[PDB]
Amino acid sequence: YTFAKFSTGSMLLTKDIVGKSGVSIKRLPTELQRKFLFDDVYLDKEIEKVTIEARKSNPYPQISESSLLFKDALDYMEKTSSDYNLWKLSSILFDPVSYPYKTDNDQVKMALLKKERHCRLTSWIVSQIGPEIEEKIRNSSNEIEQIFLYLLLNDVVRASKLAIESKNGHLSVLISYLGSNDPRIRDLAELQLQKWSTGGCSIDKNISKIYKLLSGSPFEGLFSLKELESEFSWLCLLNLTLCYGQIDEYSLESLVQSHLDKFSLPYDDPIGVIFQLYAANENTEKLYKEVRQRTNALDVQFCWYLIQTLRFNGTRVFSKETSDEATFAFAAQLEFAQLHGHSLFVSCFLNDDKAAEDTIKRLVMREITLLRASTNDHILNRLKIPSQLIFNAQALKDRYEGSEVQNLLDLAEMAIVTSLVQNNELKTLREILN
Amino acid sequence: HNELIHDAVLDYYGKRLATCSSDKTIKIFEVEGETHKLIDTLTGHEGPVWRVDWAHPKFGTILASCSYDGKVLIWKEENGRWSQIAVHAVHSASVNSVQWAPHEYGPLLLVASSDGKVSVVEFKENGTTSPIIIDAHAIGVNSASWAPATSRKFVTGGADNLVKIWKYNSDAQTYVLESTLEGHSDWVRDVAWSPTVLLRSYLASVSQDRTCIIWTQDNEQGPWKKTLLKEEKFPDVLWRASWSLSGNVLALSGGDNKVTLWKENLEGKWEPAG
Repeated sequence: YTFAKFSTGSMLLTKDIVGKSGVSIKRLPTELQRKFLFDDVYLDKEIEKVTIEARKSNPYPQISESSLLFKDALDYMEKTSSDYNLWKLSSILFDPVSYPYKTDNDQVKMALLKKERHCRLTSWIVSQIGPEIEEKIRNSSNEIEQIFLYLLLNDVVRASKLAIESKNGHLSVLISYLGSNDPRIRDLAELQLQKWSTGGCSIDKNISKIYKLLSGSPFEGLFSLKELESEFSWLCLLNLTLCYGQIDEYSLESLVQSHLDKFSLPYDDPIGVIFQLYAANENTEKLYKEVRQRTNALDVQFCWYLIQTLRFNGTRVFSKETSDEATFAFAAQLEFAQLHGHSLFVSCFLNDDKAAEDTIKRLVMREITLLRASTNDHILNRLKIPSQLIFNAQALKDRYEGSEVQNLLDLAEMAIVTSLVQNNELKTLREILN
Repeated sequence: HNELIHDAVLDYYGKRLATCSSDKTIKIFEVEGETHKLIDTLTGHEGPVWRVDWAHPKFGTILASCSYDGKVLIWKEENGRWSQIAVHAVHSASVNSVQWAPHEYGPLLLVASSDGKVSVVEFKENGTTSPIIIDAHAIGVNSASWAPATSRKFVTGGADNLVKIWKYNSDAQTYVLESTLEGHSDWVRDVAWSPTVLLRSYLASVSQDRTCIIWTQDNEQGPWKKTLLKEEKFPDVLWRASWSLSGNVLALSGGDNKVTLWKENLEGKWEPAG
């Protein structure tokens, strides 16, 4: 025989004949695996980024403004960890860029913002693929192949230089075009490729690859680099689409989408997932839902943070219900971690006023004691926790531990009972009159 | 010496634990992480105390326990000294479950005994009991859990393998049965209503036939939906089944010496977690 039920403070008691009581106070294993969450400083600075307004259907707090960015978390993670990569890439694709210099008109601004974002994304991809390719260059025995690999690191200049040095001069000149999107050069390169691929007794295997890069459609094609699928990180090839590929004509999103349309990514890979959500634009949510049922690469916290950023930055659109779903899930994980202040903060991003009310109330009353320690706990109860709820909860804690000003703000008769001096009586009378 | 405690309960704020064993005594502890200091022992039953259960602190410190002696005993701490203030034994057999209502209902209690009965004991103005009982199950009732709500209801698990959902009615003044559900081949050991005020309602019904059916009702209308948690019998008979407040996690106490945990995923089906 065994017994076990869930605690008020959601944790589990079970038969245990090894203790003293005949039960075990088990700290429920928290799925929430992300260090900086247990440190209260993060939470304080995170509340500093929010504007809380009371609801239009009750007095309970819910978020009106958020300035949270994928960017912000990066200080609390190791620049070496894969997590940091996820959050960084997510910042690059989703956090708004600012362009400090004034611009003649605003469509211009938009264009600059696109170039900036593109440049950062592609510098980052080059950061990732870096060692892979450098290894490959280490082992090559052929110069033209090396030139190609340098193009794989988006280094036009060293390709041009090696070309020059290995006496491949014309190619060298041609190379200098990579990253200007000159459609003339594009159609010319493609033309040269068709002429070769119709007779062309023999063309060097890597020169054709380079021409294919100049064509602007390196997989999308008829001399296709798609087979390199088996020799390179998917990210490496995506770099090729993003750098050459047809930058100007496409939006970053539809370009990335173009690439993804040519190659399935591994279901489990999360940096993959982020690119897919980025490219999915018109139906991010749709994809997000799809991503949910397929993999766990995106954790509860991340999914909530993502949804919230995109929501509060106009970046993207999510159902009230999906945003609330995410929010519930994360708030719950947090409460399982005895992180009540933090779960409380998260609970406010609920859209459904009824649910927010219940969740918040329930938790505050159940856990008032812990939520009234430091100033980092004060700002907490100065989220906009309703005066009523706070004192009410506090009234309950007094009846159970065996107050009066709170009551002044049946039960009253019992309080009078407990009181059974003249000045106190007079004050009570005045309060009653009021 | 405490080789077999049958039930333990935690208070609203979790400072005071109350275990109850077979030697009839109910021990109260002041918990503090590793160190639960024994503060009390309570002897007033004529058989193994099956279950204990604190009430909402809105009603001071009250604890209704039910034991094999067919009697429900209400206790209360008084200036640091415990005292059996009331008792309710209108049941002709071993009383199994005892669970308080949501504190919005008053101080209601839910007793469920082997004489196929389940009572709802109000405590009036004189603090005296106001029993309004109903017949619940044929061959006996193993458990009965309350439902929260904002039209009150509860569930009962039977010895005829039924799982019943009762509702209050001002016309009847006694809880009128509104829906029964069939899915087990042996004594329905425990039944649990989930405290999730979310889109739907969830019921985890553990049983002797080593199954755990989950009755998910869409809403106030469309009837329940049968879902055998997993479709293989557990290595041994299952006993207890509890929901989590924050999250809708399910804890299952099988007679196989671990407690499993099951969470709902976006398939709607349930997956282990731990």
